Amino acid sequence: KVNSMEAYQIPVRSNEGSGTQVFGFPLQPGYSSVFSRTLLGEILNYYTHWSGSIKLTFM
Amino acid sequence: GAQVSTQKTGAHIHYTNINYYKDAASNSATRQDFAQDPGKFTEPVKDIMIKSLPALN
Amino acid sequence: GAQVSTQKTGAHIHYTNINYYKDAASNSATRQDFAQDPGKFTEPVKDIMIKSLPALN
Amino acid sequence: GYSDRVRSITLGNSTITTQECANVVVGYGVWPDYLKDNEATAEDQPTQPDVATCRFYTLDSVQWQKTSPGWWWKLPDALSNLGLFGQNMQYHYLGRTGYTIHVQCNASKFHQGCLLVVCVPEAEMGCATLDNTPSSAELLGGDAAKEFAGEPIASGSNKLVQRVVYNAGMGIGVGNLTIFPHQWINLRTNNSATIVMPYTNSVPMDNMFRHNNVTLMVIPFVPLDYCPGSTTYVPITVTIAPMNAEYNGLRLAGHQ
Amino acid sequence: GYSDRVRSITLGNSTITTQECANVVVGYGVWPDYLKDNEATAEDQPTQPDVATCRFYTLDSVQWQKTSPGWWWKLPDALSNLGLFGQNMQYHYLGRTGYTIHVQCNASKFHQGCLLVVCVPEAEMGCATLDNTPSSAELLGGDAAKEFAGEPIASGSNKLVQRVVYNAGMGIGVGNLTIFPHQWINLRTNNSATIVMPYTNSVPMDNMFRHNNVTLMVIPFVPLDYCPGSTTYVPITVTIAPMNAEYNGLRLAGHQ
Amino acid sequence: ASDECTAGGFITCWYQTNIVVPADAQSSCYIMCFVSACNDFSVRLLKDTPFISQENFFQ
Amino acid sequence: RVADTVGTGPTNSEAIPALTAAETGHTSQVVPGDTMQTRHVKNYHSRSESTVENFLCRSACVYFTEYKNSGSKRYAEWVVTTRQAAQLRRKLEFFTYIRFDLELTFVITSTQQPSTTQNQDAQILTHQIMYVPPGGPVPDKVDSYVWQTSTNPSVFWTEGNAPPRMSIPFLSIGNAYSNFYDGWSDFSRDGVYGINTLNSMGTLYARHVNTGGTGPIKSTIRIYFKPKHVKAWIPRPPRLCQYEKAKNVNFQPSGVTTTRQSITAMTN
Amino acid sequence: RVADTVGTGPTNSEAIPALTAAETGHTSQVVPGDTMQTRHVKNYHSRSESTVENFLCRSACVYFTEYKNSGSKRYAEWVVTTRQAAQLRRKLEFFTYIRFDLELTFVITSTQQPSTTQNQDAQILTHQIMYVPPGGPVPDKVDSYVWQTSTNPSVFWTEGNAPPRMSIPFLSIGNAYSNFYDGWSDFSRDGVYGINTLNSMGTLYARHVNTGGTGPIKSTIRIYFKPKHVKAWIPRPPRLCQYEKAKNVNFQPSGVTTTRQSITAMTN
Ligand SMILES: CCCCCCCCCCCCCCCC(=O)O
Ligand SMILES: CCCCCCCCCCCCCCCC(=O)O
Repeated sequence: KVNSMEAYQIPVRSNEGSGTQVFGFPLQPGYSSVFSRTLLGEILNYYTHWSGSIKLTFM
Repeated sequence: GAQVSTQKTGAHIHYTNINYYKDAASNSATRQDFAQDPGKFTEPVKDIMIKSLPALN
Repeated sequence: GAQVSTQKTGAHIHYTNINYYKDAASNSATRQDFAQDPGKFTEPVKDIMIKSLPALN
Repeated sequence: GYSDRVRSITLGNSTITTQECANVVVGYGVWPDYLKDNEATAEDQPTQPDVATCRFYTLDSVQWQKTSPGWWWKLPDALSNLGLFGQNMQYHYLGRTGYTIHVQCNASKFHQGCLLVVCVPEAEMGCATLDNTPSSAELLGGDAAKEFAGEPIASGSNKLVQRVVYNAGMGIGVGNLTIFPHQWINLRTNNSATIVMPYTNSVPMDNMFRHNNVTLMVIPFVPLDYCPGSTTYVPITVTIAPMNAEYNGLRLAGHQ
Repeated sequence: GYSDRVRSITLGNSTITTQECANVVVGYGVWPDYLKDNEATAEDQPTQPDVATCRFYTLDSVQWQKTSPGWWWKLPDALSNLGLFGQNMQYHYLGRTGYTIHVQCNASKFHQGCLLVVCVPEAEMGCATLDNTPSSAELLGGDAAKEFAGEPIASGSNKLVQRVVYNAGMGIGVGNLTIFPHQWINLRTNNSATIVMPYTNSVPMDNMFRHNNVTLMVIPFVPLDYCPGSTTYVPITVTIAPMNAEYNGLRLAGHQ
Repeated sequence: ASDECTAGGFITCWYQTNIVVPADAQSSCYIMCFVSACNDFSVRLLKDTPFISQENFFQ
Repeated sequence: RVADTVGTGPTNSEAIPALTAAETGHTSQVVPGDTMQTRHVKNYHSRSESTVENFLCRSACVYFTEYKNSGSKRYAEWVVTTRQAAQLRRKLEFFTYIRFDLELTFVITSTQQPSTTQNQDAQILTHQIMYVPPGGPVPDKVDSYVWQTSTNPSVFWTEGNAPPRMSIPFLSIGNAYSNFYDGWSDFSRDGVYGINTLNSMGTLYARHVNTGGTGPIKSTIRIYFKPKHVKAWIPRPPRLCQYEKAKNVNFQPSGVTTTRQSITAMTN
Repeated sequence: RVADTVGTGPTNSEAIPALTAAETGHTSQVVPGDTMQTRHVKNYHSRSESTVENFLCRSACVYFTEYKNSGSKRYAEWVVTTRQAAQLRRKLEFFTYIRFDLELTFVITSTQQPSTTQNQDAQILTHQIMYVPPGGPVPDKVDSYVWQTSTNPSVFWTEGNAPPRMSIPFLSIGNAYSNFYDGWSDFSRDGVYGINTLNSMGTLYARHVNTGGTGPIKSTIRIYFKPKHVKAWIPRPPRLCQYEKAKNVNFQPSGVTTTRQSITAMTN
């Protein structure tokens, strides 16, 4: 998936039973693999300490 | 012509600096320039959008 | 902005200090801070006790 | 009353009207404007063709397929042979201009797809061979779209642009293209994307043929997909209008 | 501008956002409020867990089938083992609280169905056997929905709630449930129903385990029906938030 | 850098309700995620980044 | 100073702060209080290390070269380029256009080289560094007239004291330095393509002023760059790739990110 | 200034200054005059050396390490810890919580090492010290890219002059440094237990910038710590025990005090 544009996409489908989990990732932006290469994560790799809230947007 | 400025200190103290050269390129860096404005990169769009209104109407 | 302060001398005389850095962490130590208050460690108890009264009455 | 979605843009003798659009984006919050006398290096008076150069020009459409890596256009090359504007630059040594970009895609409610329309200043593509710089024919397509390749260019000893989609040719992550000014076209929510660009460059005026200022790139993050019997052909059309175009250095035609 | 249909409710650390909703209903025109000193029988100070108790709690979803008589929940029992709020009532002899009810159902335009969401004070169900009162296990379902039966309970000599849908278990006509505060969810017009209830009871405070104040009931007047190849599973989710919850009579945990 | 002392948190997604589609509409769709620093966010102790390395000076 | 959160209380309303449109491209800007009840907190945190000047105001070694007091290679010549060191190159690449004064520190270390000669006596070596502008005559031999430096800036250093230091004014034909140029050197478009086209900062030459002893001595000169009075515009994404040449941005293709076992899993 | 005694005269009274209660835990506070007749004496004595800052404002050597210009061990790495030196550790232990700026002086001495090689010539050694924050890449070899230090603070020293000196701002995630932590690294409580859990101050690396001569040279670097702008709270009793590890407070059991021959005897 990282080799294709499918990395960014998150799969969803109609399912027989409600309550299934779409996805799960670690909160920290700097160390986690999912947020390490993003704009904010790359800037963080430069700095030792980080502070404050993160906004996540889902379309 | 000595210049007196504030120092970098914690919250919850002045340093004297004198220029000895006229090249002006021999001065120290301007570390204390704490100004930011995200308006360019974020909220680029012409028509202003309010925090809690439907984005498209 | 020079600062003039008293020196450490005997009993029974001023030194000039100028800060040349803005980091504020580059300053000298505050050796002359002679303030003490044993009230915390000694006489901790809520109700005050007089020097010459029975301790428990 | 009025609708945020409805829009109408009129430039020269060309008018664009879309019933549904995402809010228009000005890339750095700056409208394109003519150059200041205080900032102007050249002594000679500039010539401003006004409405002639400043009109919408429509380019050749492309077909959005379920597996299209991407489509990309070098904008200065795109309008290099189109109307008076193509003629003026060929005649003049120096040209500076604003650019209006309008990308239109139409699909049925049932269709589902997401395209990223980003304009990037000074994009430099990198050749597949390390020892060779990329060829001009590969770098710029005149009158025709240049297409990204899902796989990396194979091993070679020839000039060839590196087209892998995730690197986007700049050897940088595709997801971080957000910092560059951009507008998302989602088939359920948006019919088309309008981006307005201030002129950007270190020099106040630059020769257009030798140097290209910005590059429009379209990539689908989400593949196009539809149920059987739906229209299987989807058309994407790019319309570009010059803004406040001006020219200097009157010279004999052609570049060498 | 704004839309009457769009809504956003924020309680504690839980926020609910529905694009389409029918106007919210306050059942007697009274907002839930803490008890007055003038009206308070108990001398001891009450303990108010504030945001802890007052947050949305999501219950187990049910499947809407073309032939489902009905689904019904005893609300005090529903939240009896959920978070701090379940813990506080187990610890305390007396509790009085307001209740927020939010019922969400999602369907395609082609789907057609009508559900009646009614909260009824002091509903008493009647046992199928005349000589026997209904059993507690039949009367209240903890962590699970209790379902109405289209046919009347068969002849028996055992405890068993009478579940026939038209009587609704109260031995009263289903159509006259309008007098009780209610909100209709029609698949063509409404996505979800929000009802806000003032605390209702003769006594100012009552032990929650022995006595239940209100009962949420869902019944489909019009059966769900769809053309073939449409999603055949429809999910109904009930989310309940305590309002102005307060507790008194600090006691050792458990009921006997 | 990941710290045993400070654990940022866990972020997860669930189906509140089953996805519903009409006949002739696809059962399965996709959801993109965007991550950014909020107004309260801040950094300190700037350090060299882990990702960039060179075996030799480039030519 | 960092913005401080405002305390909030529960409300039911028509307004929808959390709901927004990605298509517009206007980044959503919503505080924690709009999504949940919050408490009034004052923040003394300062955004004073994120400033571009603080980020780029630190010495880094752009390049080092070796020259010999005896043998064929008497002196070392290096063309002045920022790109040959990855760390300096990556941070400069973060902005498309940068304007900045340059601070230069040179550190020179001499190592004795093993040899057959014996009873060597070594007078303190003196080292000369000379910078030539484009079209200045290049030295062809160590004993050349070019080493007089009447029209050329030059520094002489004696071993065993502080490294020589100089300040450079912003030197460009252009208003700003261009990290990336999408252009050809000629109008025809047949020719070298890249930032190398705008590359004309001159060349630097280092030689032993004198030889203290008969035995061979090798000297390494290290060049350090510190931006000053920095001004940036047009920010660019992180490079995300290992470098390959200093004359082009050509890259081996790279996966987007390191891969976890599953979408649900919290382990990298 | 020290308090000065007041003169007193004999009296018979109901009041009982000497009598008090230990059980209350309020330390008794009685002057010599209350117990006996005294004479008015003025005191010019000053409590000006007991101040916490004066007590902790002196350089002490926390640790020293050795690295070689040739052979396998080219460079030395030390994790930055106060605990490994007993004198520094004991005085810091006197307060549970301490807040303080750090002053660092490095002294480097090189000793020639005996060898079979002959007619050695030695150019002045230059020594580089580089400090890496947690998660900065560690150097794996002496010739690594990590030694460029573009993002890392670093000092270069030439032998034969004043030792390099730097000032450090108070660095902690916490409001104050914690001398003792009664806690586990994880929620489960199965894992390492101790102050080592809050230990993340980074690592320090020292290498020869250049090699002057063929013969082997060994260099010792000594690190000195001086608290500045000191602030203390929650004072703790004297340790009263020899240390055993720098990661734990584990101790061999110790008698309370040295023993005299008899309760009556005045001889230790
Ligand atoms: C006298 C000895 C020192 C000579 C210094 C010559 C001037 C060097 C200036 C280099 C500036 C590099 C700017 C970034 C890279 C680029 O734009 O080319
Ligand atoms: C650039 C070279 C010097 C690098 C100095 C790095 C910072 C060291 C700070 C050590 C503070 C120790 C405080 C007491 C012990 C502790 O709390 O861990």
